[PDB]
Amino acid sequence: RTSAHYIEINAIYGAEMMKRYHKVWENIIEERSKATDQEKKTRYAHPSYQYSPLPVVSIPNVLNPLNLQ
Amino acid sequence: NSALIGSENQSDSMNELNTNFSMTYYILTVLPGKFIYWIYEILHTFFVVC
Amino acid sequence: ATRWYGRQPGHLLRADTYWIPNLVSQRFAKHQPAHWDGTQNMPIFRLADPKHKDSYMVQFR
Amino acid sequence: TIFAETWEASEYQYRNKANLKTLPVNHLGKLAELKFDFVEYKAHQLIACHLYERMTIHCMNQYGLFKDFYRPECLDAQYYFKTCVELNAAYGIQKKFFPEHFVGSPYARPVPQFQQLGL
Amino acid sequence: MQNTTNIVHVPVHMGHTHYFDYI
Amino acid sequence: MQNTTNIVHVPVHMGHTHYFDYIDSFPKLKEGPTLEENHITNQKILREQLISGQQGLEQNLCLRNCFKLSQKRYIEFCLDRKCGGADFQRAATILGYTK
Amino acid sequence: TLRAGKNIEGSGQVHFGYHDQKWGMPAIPMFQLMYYELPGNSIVVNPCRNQNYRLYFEMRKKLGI
Amino acid sequence: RMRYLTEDPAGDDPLQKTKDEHLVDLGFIPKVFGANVEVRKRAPHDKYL
Amino acid sequence: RMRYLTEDPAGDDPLQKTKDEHLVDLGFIPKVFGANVEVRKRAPHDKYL
Amino acid sequence: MDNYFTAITLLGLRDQNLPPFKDARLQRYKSIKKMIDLIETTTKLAPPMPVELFMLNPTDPEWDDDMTYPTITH
Amino acid sequence: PVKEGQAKLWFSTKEEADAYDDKMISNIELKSQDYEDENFSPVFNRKTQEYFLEPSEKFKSDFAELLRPLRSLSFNQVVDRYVLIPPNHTFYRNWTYEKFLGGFGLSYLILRELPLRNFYARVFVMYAFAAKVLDHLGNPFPFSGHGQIVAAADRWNHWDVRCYDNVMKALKYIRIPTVQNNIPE
Amino acid sequence: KQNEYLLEHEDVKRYVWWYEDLKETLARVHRQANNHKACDFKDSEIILQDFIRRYTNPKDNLPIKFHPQGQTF
Amino acid sequence: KAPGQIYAYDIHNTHYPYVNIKQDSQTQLLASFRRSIASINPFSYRQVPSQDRAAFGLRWGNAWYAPNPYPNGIHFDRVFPTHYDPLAETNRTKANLQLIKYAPGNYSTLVVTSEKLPRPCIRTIQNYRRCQMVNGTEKCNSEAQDILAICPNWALDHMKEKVRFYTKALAINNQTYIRAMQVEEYNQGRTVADVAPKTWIHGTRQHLRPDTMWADDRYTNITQTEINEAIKRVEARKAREHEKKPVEQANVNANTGEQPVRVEKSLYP
Amino acid sequence: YEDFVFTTPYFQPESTFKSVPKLFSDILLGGVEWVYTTSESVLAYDYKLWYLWSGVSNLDESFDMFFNQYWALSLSTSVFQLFYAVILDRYLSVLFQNTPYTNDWFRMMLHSKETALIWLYHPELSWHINGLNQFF
Amino acid sequence: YEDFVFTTPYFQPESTFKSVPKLFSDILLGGVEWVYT
Ligand SMILES: CCCCCCCCCCCCCCCCCC(=O)OC[C@H](COP(=O)([O-])OCC(O)COP(=O)([O-])OC[C@@H](COC(=O)CCCCCCCCCCCCCCCCC)OC(=O)CCCCCCCCCCCCCCCCC)OC(=O)CCCCCCCCCCCCCCCCC
Ligand SMILES: CCCCCCCCCCCCCCCCCC(=O)OC[C@H](COP(=O)([O-])OCC(O)COP(=O)([O-])OC[C@@H](COC(=O)CCCCCCCCCCCCCCCCC)OC(=O)CCCCCCCCCCCCCCCCC)OC(=O)CCCCCCCCCCCCCCCCC
Ligand SMILES: CCCCCCCCCCCCCCCCCC(=O)OC[C@H](COP(=O)([O-])OCC(O)COP(=O)([O-])OC[C@@H](COC(=O)CCCCCCCCCCCCCCCCC)OC(=O)CCCCCCCCCCCCCCCCC)OC(=O)CCCCCCCCCCCCCCCCC
Ligand SMILES: CCCCCCCC/C=C/CCCCCCCC(=O)OC[C@H](COP(=O)(O)OCCN)OC(=O)CCCCCCC/C=C/CCCCCCCC
Repeated sequence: RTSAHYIEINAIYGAEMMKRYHKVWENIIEERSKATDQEKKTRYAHPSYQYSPLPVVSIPNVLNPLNLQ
Repeated sequence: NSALIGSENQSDSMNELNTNFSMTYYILTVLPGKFIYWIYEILHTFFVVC
Repeated sequence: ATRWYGRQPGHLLRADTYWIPNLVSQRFAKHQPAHWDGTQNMPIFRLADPKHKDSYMVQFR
Repeated sequence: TIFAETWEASEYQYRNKANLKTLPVNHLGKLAELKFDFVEYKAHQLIACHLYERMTIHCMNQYGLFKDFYRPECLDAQYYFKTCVELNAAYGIQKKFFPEHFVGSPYARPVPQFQQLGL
Repeated sequence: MQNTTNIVHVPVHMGHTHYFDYI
Repeated sequence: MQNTTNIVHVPVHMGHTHYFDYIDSFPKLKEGPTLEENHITNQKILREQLISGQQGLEQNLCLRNCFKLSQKRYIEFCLDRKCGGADFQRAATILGYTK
Repeated sequence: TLRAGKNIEGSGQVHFGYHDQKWGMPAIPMFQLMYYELPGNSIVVNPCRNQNYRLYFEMRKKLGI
Repeated sequence: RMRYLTEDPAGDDPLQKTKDEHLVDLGFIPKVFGANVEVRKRAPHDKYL
Repeated sequence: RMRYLTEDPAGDDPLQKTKDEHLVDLGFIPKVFGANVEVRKRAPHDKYL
Repeated sequence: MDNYFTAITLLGLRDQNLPPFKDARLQRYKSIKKMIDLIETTTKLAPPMPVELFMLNPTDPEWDDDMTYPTITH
Repeated sequence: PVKEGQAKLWFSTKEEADAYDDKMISNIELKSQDYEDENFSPVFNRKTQEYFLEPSEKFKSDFAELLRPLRSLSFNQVVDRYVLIPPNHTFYRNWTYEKFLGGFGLSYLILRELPLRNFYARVFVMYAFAAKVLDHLGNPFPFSGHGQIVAAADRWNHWDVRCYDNVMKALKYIRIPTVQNNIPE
Repeated sequence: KQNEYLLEHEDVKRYVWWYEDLKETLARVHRQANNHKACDFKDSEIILQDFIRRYTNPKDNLPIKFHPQGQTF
Repeated sequence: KAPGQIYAYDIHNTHYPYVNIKQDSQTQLLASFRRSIASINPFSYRQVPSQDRAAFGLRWGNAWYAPNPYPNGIHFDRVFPTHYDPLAETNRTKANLQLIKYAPGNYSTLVVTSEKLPRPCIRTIQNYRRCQMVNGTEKCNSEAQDILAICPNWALDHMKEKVRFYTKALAINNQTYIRAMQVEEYNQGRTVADVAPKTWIHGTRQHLRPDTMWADDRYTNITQTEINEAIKRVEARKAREHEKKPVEQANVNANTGEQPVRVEKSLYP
Repeated sequence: YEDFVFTTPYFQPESTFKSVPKLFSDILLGGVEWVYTTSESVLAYDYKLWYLWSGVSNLDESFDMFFNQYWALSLSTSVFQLFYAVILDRYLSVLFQNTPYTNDWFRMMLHSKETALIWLYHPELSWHINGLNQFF
Repeated sequence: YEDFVFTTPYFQPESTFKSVPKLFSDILLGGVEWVYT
């Protein structure tokens, strides 16, 4: 048998940490939206990648597709 | 297996979820209907073969 | 190897009075000379296989 | 991913395991159980799992999702659509990373090279 | 695995007849 | 293959008694201290740990929890953020993970 | 056994092949004195499970309950 | 011809065959071959059926 | 400890595992190893039995 | 038939209808074969994130108690 | 002539575009409903507008109705409301099944006292009442089978046996037997 | 409270930025023609190849490298 | 201390939605009457579960409802071959003892699962990894031998096979990479600078016309006269293309006693 | 040899004097099976409940809210129409992995009925799950 | 890779374009046994 302490505590721990991740996720989306296309493509990119611009298209920045808060 | 006494055929739908889409009150509506058609089959056969 | 050799079908006689279609039909069949082609496996009868088109009415149990 | 309307049924059967499920073609008979009027083209009925998806949309347009969609013809369409895309996703991954499990694959029972026969 | 399981390399056609199963 | 077949890696001895089949003994089986003697031995360890082994424990518990993380980069992040900027190799020596 | 992944040909426990059989207790006093059937209600959870409640008593004192 | 080309799955028990781990310890390191994916099984002449 | 060190023969089905002939045709030539004839199985501490 | 929704979307079944004849209809199926290989490759480039974020490590010695669920036999 | 619209073609040159229109026009077969026409078809008249399957307004309004209680709440309120339900394992959850199935026995107590004069008339009533029960019980003989009740799927299903691994394997997994016909090692 | 700090690691930010890049990349992907050929997504192949080239090294023996916390299915 | 309610309770606002799938007049009328009195009805049963009370599933008349199982052609005969076709009937007929037995799992899907290695075998793996990242690989011989000794042999077989699987999956993912990153003949010399500034909506029906004649009103003003002239033009273009035609190849499946190649089937019989 | 070629790798004579210690191993013809039958109290008539995960009923927690909302969302024309299809395919690859670390029985995050609504807010966690499952 | 070593042989990218023609093989659930009565 697997510990019933783990099953119930992990079920609570995962949800409590999801609420704190949701707040961190909102700050990351906000900070990235204010970033240039150069920065949001070269940061965290592979060292061997050479950036080359793409034509500017209109792509909305929607937090949640369904109208949820 | 629903008509057997102490069945051991556990793999023949004994341990499966078996619902239907027929009329409910089965032994009152559906099962007598199958027996009514059975009586017609044999009464029609007796009339023909004789 | 044993299972493979066992699937090579054996020869089953065509003459049959147990099936009522053959009991009637074979009274009008004409026995033609089966000329030997140099082999030992000429299937001039039906084959002892449950899936053969002339042996499906036979119960292989 | 299947890139056609039809697939060989034997190519999705296991060779070294018991065959307890098949990957059947769309059940076109369920399309005739819809009581209302709808337009369906025969060019969309053979591709996998899509007929059940279109049946669900037709049922959710005629009825809603509350107390009217809950009829045997509409719930079986939604259940078949959900089950179909789940089985095909599993068979698709198994076809991609376990191709040797299926009948017709050259690796299910590999034929040896002539250099291994010692002649 | 089903005891009556065979792998065939050439195409065959089965009969669509009641009570019978054959090529 | 017989269905009730087992491959055992330790010697067993089977009883030669009619109508019964079982393992009656294990060769060279040594009996240790009783449950009470182990209890008295464990209490002496737990008593010393309660009296003299509770000072500076919070720091060691934080180091032990950091080393249960999956990746090394997360362990270092745990030591720097939670354990007051401890070093990886220095904390591993305290916990006894160093050869 | 079937659900666990072992297909079963035939049925029963009277093994035709090279296996041991167990026929069942002869209903005579000789075997009924030596043998008795396995009582399922005697297979229990180990009582060491109750020692986990020590964690609860210590937590209640730490929280001032 | 169909029954000649009718095989059963899984072949024989691989555990009853010579192990590659045993050959290494005996002094012969076996070479690994690829599957022959180009050969097509065919039936022999009728005299051999 | 005896039941911990009680194993069944033949292990699992070898035909359900990754083939060597398949790895070669995928671009990976497997290396053949020898049997580890030096390890002795032992039961863990009592807390894990 | 994996990547069902992706293939259905690439074929245009979300806005239009397939050609009624098998020739062009079957060519349209084989046209997305390159794109499925691309989209599947993209989904396998995700960077890792701490596994101990929404899930406690089940191998932790704290969970060796193997505690059961206490119930009330009503 | 060809009418232009919002939906444009996909050709670089005009010769390729005009060639595509000529190929499509040469395949058009007019089917008119009026007599005295060179293309007249009373039956088998083709439509000239293609149908498109789209989610209707009732479709999208009902899917938005399922998420009504989520829009007035924030994510932290959603989790604290529907996810982080406080543990309380003291309730008698199975009372729902006990009252329903136990009502068959209580109904029989009242039904066995019917003032029906004829004995064989009550034979018919009890046969109809047994039909109602046997839809759930299934096998009328004892020690033969089990009843069948479809219950709702909630987070508290099997809540007190989630710790046991063998219960999960027996309920969830149907393993596939291999050629080496054995239970997994 | 013991593990709240793990949400501050930069790998969480790197994960979200990758997901947003995939969203913008797939939003730019489009059908170009209706010739029922592979060239109907001619420009989209370049967009996706740029995304793959952005997180891998194409001129490696194994551009997709295995790590236990990777993606297989 | 109020019991917790699931999200479905806020959709229906009640615990007694008398949902019956049987669409007959007697059933739905009784369900509506029972739905209204459910607050004061002693013979009332819940169909919405809660923290304090379990619930029932969907009702089918007096019995219970479950969808038709997904079509599965697998079956097992008893007396004679029935040639069961799951697509020949709407509702699956019940299995009679002398006729048929269906495949297991009326309601089941295909998943991948894994056994959990023994706890002592896991502890030795964690000790080796920790000793490895702290001291290095060359000073973990003692911990490496504890794995081979304590972990049962079936676990060592699983550990050995996982490496071979992920090695197989690694090559399969890279072969897809090589096909995906391959430069086609129509994209030679094209870069991100040559991409058109368009999004997914620019390839839909509103912007890109489908390849059908009645997708919009483009050809609605075409008369028979213009059709005849268009036929003359498409036949004029064929005065230059009909000069090429592939040669008839050899039939690789000419021998019937030979395993035929799974060649692409013809579009039409 | 005698006009016959038997291709073999190079033989290593050092394999002759290989130290192979014999280890104890006993086979017990007649031992223990996997399961055994118990005898306890049995009731004459019983009822078996079935918590069917039909997925077509919005009355219980088996209703896949994420799959239906994002499928209905992908039906309408949008700039993210192809992105929603990729998300749904990644969600179907997550349900395909019913491991001890990804399953409803042990109440794991984004696999149990409790946390089904979280998919509506964070569909990007499917890659984290697929990677976490591969790690363990 | 990311603080992890996964030892694999040298991968051959040419194995991707290996011409493997599909061959016919049909499975018959319900066929012939070894012996009959
Ligand atoms: C100031 C006023 C104060 C009072 C105010 C209120 C007044 C009363 C208003 C009542 C409000 C409505 C009541 C709702 C409560 C229902 C509770 C309940 O238990 O329902 C369960 C019951 C079963 O439904 P269910 O279990 O929920 O299943 C759901 C679906 O049905 C499932 O769908 P399915 O298709 O799967 O099911 C198949 C279908 C099967 O198909 C059918 O529907 C069967 C229909 C065939 C019969 C139709 C003819 C019946 C009438 C024949 C007599 C006619 C006489 C006149 C002839 C005139 C000719 C022109 O259903 C069945 O299986 C039925 C089997 C169960 C019953 C069978 C046996 C019944 C006993 C018969 C003997 C009775 C002896 C009498 C003894 C008296 C004391 C008990 O529901 C009903 O049957 C509704 C019946 C409604 C009344 C019918 C009229 C009866 C008239 C009798 C005439 C003789 C007496 C005259 C007295 C006059 C007094 C003035
Ligand atoms: C048991 C004995 C006692 C009982 C006897 C009962 C007899 C009844 C059993 C039926 C006999 C079998 C014959 C059925 C012929 C099919 C007819 C049909 O479906 O209509 C389609 C037929 C053709 O449709 P359409 O609009 O021309 O198609 C234009 C599309 O562009 C077309 O292009 P598309 O690209 O769209 O392709 C569509 C596709 C569609 O494909 C299909 O749907 C399959 C159609 C099945 C037919 C294919 C096999 C044809 C075999 C040819 C040999 C038949 C010989 C007749 C056999 C008689 C046996 C003695 O192809 C077709 O359209 C098939 C062509 C159909 C032509 C039918 C051949 C003409 C019959 C020649 C004799 C005329 C006798 C009429 C006398 C009436 C006196 C009142 O429609 C008509 O013929 C309209 C009727 C004629 C207009 C004049 C107004 C007459 C009004 C009479 C009202 C009274 C009606 C009778 C009342 C009787 C009680 C008083
Ligand atoms: C002051 C003078 C009077 C002035 C007032 C006059 C007006 C009175 C009426 C208004 C006041 C009523 C008070 C209660 C409010 C309920 C309102 C309501 O609409 O209920 C409808 C009620 C429930 O509707 P339902 O949802 O359709 O449930 C029935 C389904 O069959 C259920 O089927 P299922 O499959 O869904 O579920 C299976 C079911 C099991 O159900 C069954 O198996 C029975 C099925 C029936 C037989 C099957 C054959 C079907 C026959 C079809 C033909 C029948 C047509 C009859 C139509 C009649 C229309 C009214 O098991 C359960 O669900 C749980 C049962 C156990 C729960 C606890 C029940 C406690 C009840 C009360 C206990 C205390 C009362 C004292 C004890 C009795 C006196 C000694 O329908 C009934 O009429 C039930 C009749 C049962 C027999 C009642 C006999 C006693 C009557 C008491 C009268 C007062 C005491 C005696 C005083 C003596 C001096 C005067
Ligand atoms: C005159 C009084 C006679 C009483 C009987 C004498 C025997 C006394 C011995 C009783 C010992 C008590 C031991 C504990 C028993 C536990 C009872 C129990 O488990 O009930 C649980 C549970 C409580 O529900 P929850 O809120 O979910 O759980 C909260 C838990 N804190 O109770 C129930 O399910 C309700 C059912 C109670 C029993 C059935 C009641 C009906 C009996 C029928 C007779 C009534 C006739 C009149 C009814 C009026 C109808 C119109």
